[PDB]
Amino acid sequence: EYLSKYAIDMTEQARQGKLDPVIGREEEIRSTIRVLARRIKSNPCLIGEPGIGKTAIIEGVAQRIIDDDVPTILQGAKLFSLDLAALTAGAKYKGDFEERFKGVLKEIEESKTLIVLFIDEIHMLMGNGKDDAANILKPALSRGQLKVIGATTNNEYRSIVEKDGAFERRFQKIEVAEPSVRQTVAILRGLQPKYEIHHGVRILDSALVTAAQLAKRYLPYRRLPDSALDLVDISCAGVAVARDSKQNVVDSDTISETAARLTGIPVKKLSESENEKLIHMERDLSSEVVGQMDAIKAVSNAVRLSRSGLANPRQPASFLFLGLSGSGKTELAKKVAGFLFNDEDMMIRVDCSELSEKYAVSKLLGTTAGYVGYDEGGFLTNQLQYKPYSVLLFDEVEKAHPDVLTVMLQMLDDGRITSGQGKTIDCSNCIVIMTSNLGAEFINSQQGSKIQESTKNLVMGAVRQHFRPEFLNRISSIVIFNKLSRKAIHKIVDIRLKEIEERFEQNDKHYKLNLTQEAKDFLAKYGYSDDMGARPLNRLIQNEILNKLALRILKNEIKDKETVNVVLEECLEVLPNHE
Amino acid sequence: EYLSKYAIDMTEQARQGKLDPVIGREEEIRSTIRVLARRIKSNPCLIGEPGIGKTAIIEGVAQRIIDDDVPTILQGAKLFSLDLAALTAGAKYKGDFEERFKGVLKEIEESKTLIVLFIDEIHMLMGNGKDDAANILKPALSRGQLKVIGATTNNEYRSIVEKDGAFERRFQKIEVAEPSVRQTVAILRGLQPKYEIHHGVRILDSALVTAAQLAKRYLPYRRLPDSALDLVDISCAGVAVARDSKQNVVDSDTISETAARLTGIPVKKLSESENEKLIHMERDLSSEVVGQMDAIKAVSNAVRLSRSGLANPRQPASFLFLGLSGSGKTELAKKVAGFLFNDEDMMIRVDCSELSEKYAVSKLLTNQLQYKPYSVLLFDEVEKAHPDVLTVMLQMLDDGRITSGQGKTIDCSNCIVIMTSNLGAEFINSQQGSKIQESTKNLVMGAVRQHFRPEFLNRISSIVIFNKLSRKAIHKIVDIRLKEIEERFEQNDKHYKLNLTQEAKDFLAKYGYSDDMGARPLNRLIQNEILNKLALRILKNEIKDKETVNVVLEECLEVLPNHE
Amino acid sequence: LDPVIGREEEIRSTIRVLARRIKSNPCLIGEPGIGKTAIIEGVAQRIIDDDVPTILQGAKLFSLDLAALTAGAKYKGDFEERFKGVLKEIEESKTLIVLFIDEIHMLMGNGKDDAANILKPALSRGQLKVIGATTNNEYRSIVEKDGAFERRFQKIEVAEPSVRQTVAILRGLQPKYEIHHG
Ligand SMILES: Nc1ncnc2c1ncn2[C@@H]1O[C@H](COP(=O)(O)OP(=O)(O)OP(O)(O)=S)[C@@H](O)[C@H]1O
Ligand SMILES: Nc1ncnc2c1ncn2[C@@H]1O[C@H](COP(=O)(O)OP(=O)(O)OP(O)(O)=S)[C@@H](O)[C@H]1O
Ligand SMILES: Nc1ncnc2c1ncn2[C@@H]1O[C@H](COP(=O)(O)OP(=O)(O)OP(O)(O)=S)[C@@H](O)[C@H]1O
Ligand SMILES: Nc1ncnc2c1ncn2[C@@H]1O[C@H](COP(=O)(O)OP(=O)(O)OP(O)(O)=S)[C@@H](O)[C@H]1O
Ligand SMILES: Nc1ncnc2c1ncn2[C@@H]1O[C@H](COP(=O)(O)OP(=O)(O)OP(O)(O)=S)[C@@H](O)[C@H]1O
Repeated sequence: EYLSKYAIDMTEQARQGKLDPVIGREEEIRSTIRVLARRIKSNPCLIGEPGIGKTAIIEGVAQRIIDDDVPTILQGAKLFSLDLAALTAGAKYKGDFEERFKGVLKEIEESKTLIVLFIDEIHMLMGNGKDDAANILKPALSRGQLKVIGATTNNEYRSIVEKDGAFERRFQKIEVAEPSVRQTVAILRGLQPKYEIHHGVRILDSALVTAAQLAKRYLPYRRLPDSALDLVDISCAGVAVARDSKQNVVDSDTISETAARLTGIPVKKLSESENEKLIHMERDLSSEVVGQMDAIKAVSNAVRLSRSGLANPRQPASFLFLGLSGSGKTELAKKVAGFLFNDEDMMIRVDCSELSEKYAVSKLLGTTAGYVGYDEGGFLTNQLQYKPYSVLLFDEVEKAHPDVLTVMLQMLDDGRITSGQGKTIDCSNCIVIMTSNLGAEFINSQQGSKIQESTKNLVMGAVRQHFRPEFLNRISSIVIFNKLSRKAIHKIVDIRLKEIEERFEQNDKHYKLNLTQEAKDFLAKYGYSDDMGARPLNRLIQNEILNKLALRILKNEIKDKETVNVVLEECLEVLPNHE
Repeated sequence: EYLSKYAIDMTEQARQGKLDPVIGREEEIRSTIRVLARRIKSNPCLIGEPGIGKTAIIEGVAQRIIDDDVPTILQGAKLFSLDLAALTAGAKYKGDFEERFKGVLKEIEESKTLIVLFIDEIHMLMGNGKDDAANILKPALSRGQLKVIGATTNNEYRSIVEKDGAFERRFQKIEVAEPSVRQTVAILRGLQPKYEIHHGVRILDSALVTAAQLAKRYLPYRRLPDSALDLVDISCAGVAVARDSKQNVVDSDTISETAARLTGIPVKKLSESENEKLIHMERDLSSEVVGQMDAIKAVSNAVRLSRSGLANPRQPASFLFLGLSGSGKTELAKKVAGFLFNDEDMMIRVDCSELSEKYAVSKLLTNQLQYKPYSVLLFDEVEKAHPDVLTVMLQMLDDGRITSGQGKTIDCSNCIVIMTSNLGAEFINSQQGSKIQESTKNLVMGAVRQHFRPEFLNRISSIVIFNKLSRKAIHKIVDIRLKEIEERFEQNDKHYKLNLTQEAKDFLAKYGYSDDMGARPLNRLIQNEILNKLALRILKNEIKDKETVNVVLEECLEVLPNHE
Repeated sequence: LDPVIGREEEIRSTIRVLARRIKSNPCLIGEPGIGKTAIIEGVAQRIIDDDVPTILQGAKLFSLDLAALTAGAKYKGDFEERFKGVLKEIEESKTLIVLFIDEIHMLMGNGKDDAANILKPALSRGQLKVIGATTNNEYRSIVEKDGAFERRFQKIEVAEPSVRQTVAILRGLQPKYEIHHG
């Protein structure tokens, strides 16, 4: 009775009502059955990603058996899901595994009606060229009943075929696609009463919907039927636990809180409508960055067109970050990544100074099958492949060899980008920011904080002259970045100093600073320039403040409630008297 | 009732007050409960690293069961731990624990309230495998029975799911955090009277505090619930032992001395001079490696910021050193280990220049960090390292989180990481005077960025560029090498003096020190004109001991009266 | 037994571990040829010299053979009859008896099974304190083969002595060589 130890009797579970209802797989079920109905090599295989409901297909078939919706020869069939891990774990000895596996094969061959197996990843039986995978579902499989329903990740299917041949002759492919968000919801709806019964809760129909939507957007590593169900089952658990600790599985709140825990994203104010309207990109970016904030509005306009659904779905929003050096080029770009995609980590930096004709494109997209390195994607596709909500920020684009720019422009128009290995990535949901300081030299004329037309058309003039015009025509907008007012520097300094307080995670220590005018002016004066940005402010704080503090901490000259010493250079004051 | 011998009613033990309160750990416990409440992937597993506090979590769970702070679906459930030891210890012959084990599960499955089992050693599924790889969990779970709370460390968990994907459908990966030292102290305070009773030694509250501080400082790869408690139990044993030999209290410094003697490293002997030398690290180092004032400054600042707790907390002192050969790139790395941990050996070599992921994964991810947790890691030619190496380095740079073994994290933010590259040599070799000059240094960063993404450059505490090792430095270096040569003489008879030491120095700097090889030529010239000639005079029995060296032009060894 | 030289702390710590409650059961772990047996020999001498804490003052230390099991399996289960005999006797009444196991990896048996009750119920209760020792590499083998031993035994890494310390050792043993060799 080896099947009683190594396999799950799916048929009896079906009979007992222990299997989930199956939604959206009728044809996969029919196909699985169709193959099983065959006389010879009746061995279908469910090929596709883990988490897409492949078990559901099997469970579906098991139910068909129970309800007698099965072809004659299969009506009396019993299904067993064979656990290959259980069979091999702890095997050690020469023929330990071999005996167990043969054991279940014999039980199948030995009279007890038709038994069909479900294999927990058929590719695991590749072996070291068979040999070690012996007779494990080999030739008997082709004729002597022993019908097997296999399953595998498609990539591994390919490997078992290429490294075996006979396997291909023995199995029939059935490909299984991942459900769409809507279909996912249909699945969730079919299963809704099972969750309500198990948890003892009420599930809003809309909860099922928002779970599926969040599943796609924030937990992409999982398949939709996997993720959405986890969101539902977890929220329901959440409600049951919290409720009972001292039933409304709310579509907004319980789904969001669960997602927050699973995604590492606070349950923010960022409802889709706020994001679509970008109300807060203006408000938050206005707070996060300084200078002429109307540049934000220009960006927001492009974004809203894509958010409205009116934009061509294949044309990612993009703009040219054209302007003054020192203006927080990457600060803004990171902050818009921050707000727009709800994470600064979405930013990808691409260095376009490193782009000679001979290799430029391959450096960004990766070299091809054969040449030095297969680290496909270099800078672009190897990040885009994981972060579809990323931002591509390109430094010094004006120096890029034109072929790169051509690839980039194609990446914007019907914006599917393919790596050097032929891996299509697709940039449709990405925001692209090309950047250039080409015109910074005109802005540097210092004609007030706001760029006047008298320089604006020199800044953009140079760009229009420099790039062949389609460069600009294929970009949603060109946004011009203005000069900081002295007050802008003061705000940056205040922000940075606050960052230092946070730097001190060990918040037993912090600054009071004092000299909030004199030290602030020392610092701000040293950083108030178009060719500086905060680079010197950062350096002064790292050195004149923190390295000097380290000396004072080490000498017990400073303990906490820390203050600054300015002679105008800068160091910190002694608080405890050399203790 | 096999369970009367093999199932421990953790719930009842909590009811009777047999289990300890646990530091606010409840937040994680609530996630355990939520998982048990689930329909799908209903078996949580407590996953972490030694000192995880796994049992403590379970004890907390048991207390919640007593409070019945659970969902209706889990309500009234009892938590029973399995006596895996007795079940298998009594396995006189094949089939004995197998039937007892299954017996217990079958009894657990019926009548005696809903039961969730706690299964420590969950990796046993891959050990007591074969039939048991299923019997232990699967058939029961296939009936909706036997919900369990499993537990193990990251190494095991990963191997379980890698070997058996069933666990990704049957279990939830409940990661467990290291507690705050404040929580650790709370643990220690709760245990304080137990320790007093155990040893007859009172523990000073500030001793409980320092144990947490010390443990985190010297054992980055062990969690506080293990290591801080060891410091207290060791120190208490220490005091008891001292008293057994000849108030009976553990002081903070008792524990400090324990840590020092326990590890051989004076973890808390932060004498004023420990901090003052840091103030003077740039000064002291300039006599250990010569000059290179800008490089030793970069190091000193990073170390001073790390030691003082000012460096971004997620940034171990860490450097990428650029320079020409003979610059002292290696020597500084060693002198930093010398200076900071009182031993130049407090470093770990990694052959980055020879890495490829297929093997780098085992060649790098090893146990050296378990023996020298404060070391200066020496990664040679990281520039040509496989991206896998570099990727793990990003994990390392982010608070020392080096992945090791089967998934064990080091967290050595108290270690120093030194990486080397010659990438910047492209412009360092401009040799524009002495100190790296304007333009050259910018070009160097341009060179650095050829292989070092912002991913590294904005995590490393400093990219450090060595200067042309100048003639001024050479005069001081010569003094060091001449000293070294005497030190080198393991055979005591080879004792010498340098006549005209200054002229020897002149020759070493003048006909030795190539501008392009740093101090290399000093080592070579001494050998070329001094040691070579000595070897002959030694073999010719001209020189025995207290020999001296002269200078002509051509170094001139003296000749002693015939060898004695 | 040669008069252990220089291992002052190692002995103190070995004993302190016996004095500890948590993982109160030390093993000397390290490179082969550094004196780990010498340290335990040192413990025996220190007990004899009455330079030890009262908890092991007058204690008796024994080195247990393979023969505890390898006396002969003739009679399946005799391995346990003998090992249990010994474990009981060691715990049995006669002041503190301390067990020395040289190359503790032998206790692993052929992958558990044969290991039977070797120190299983003993370690489980903090009884029969054992001072063990093994090659660092074997230590790692034990951690994988048994696991429980790592959770019960205290790991004490023992370092190689310096050249100067080595000279002190040689000096201390010098008369044994001079006498033996003439
Ligand atoms: N279409 C569906 N009908 C019924 N149940 C579903 C459906 N999709 C998902 N589920 C449930 O959600 C899970 C999806 O799991 P699957 O993708 O079948 O797991 P799997 O097929 O074993 O892949 P792995 O390798 O075990 S993740 C199942 O365990 C079902 O409980
Ligand atoms: N307009 C701004 N808003 C917010 N922060 C700014 C702004 N301008 C400069 N900064 C600061 O300057 C730093 C960001 O500089 P980056 O954008 O990387 O460099 P840059 O300012 O674009 O020009 P370069 O080429 O580095 S001089 C951050 O530390 C910001 O705090
Ligand atoms: N946070 C805590 N609060 C109260 N008691 C604790 C706490 N942490 C640990 N303890 C006590 O110390 C022990 C916890 O040890 P375990 O969790 O079994 O060891 P561990 O943390 O699992 O290390 P591993 O992984 O088994 S080597 C228990 O005996 C608890 O009573
Ligand atoms: N600043 C210095 N002070 C004293 N000795 C030095 C100094 N710089 C170099 N040396 C000598 O240079 C020798 C070896 O130099 P290293 O620093 O190893 O060469 P390097 O610069 O590290 O090049 P790599 O990449 O490590 S071969 C040492 O053994 C010292 O004798
Ligand atoms: N510190 C010491 N004092 C006295 N004798 C020592 C010392 N260190 C080593 N020895 C002698 O040198 C040998 C080292 O023996 P051991 O301690 O067994 O070696 P080990 O470290 O046990 O490696 P194994 O496992 O026994 S091969 C012994 O024969 C000791 O007599």
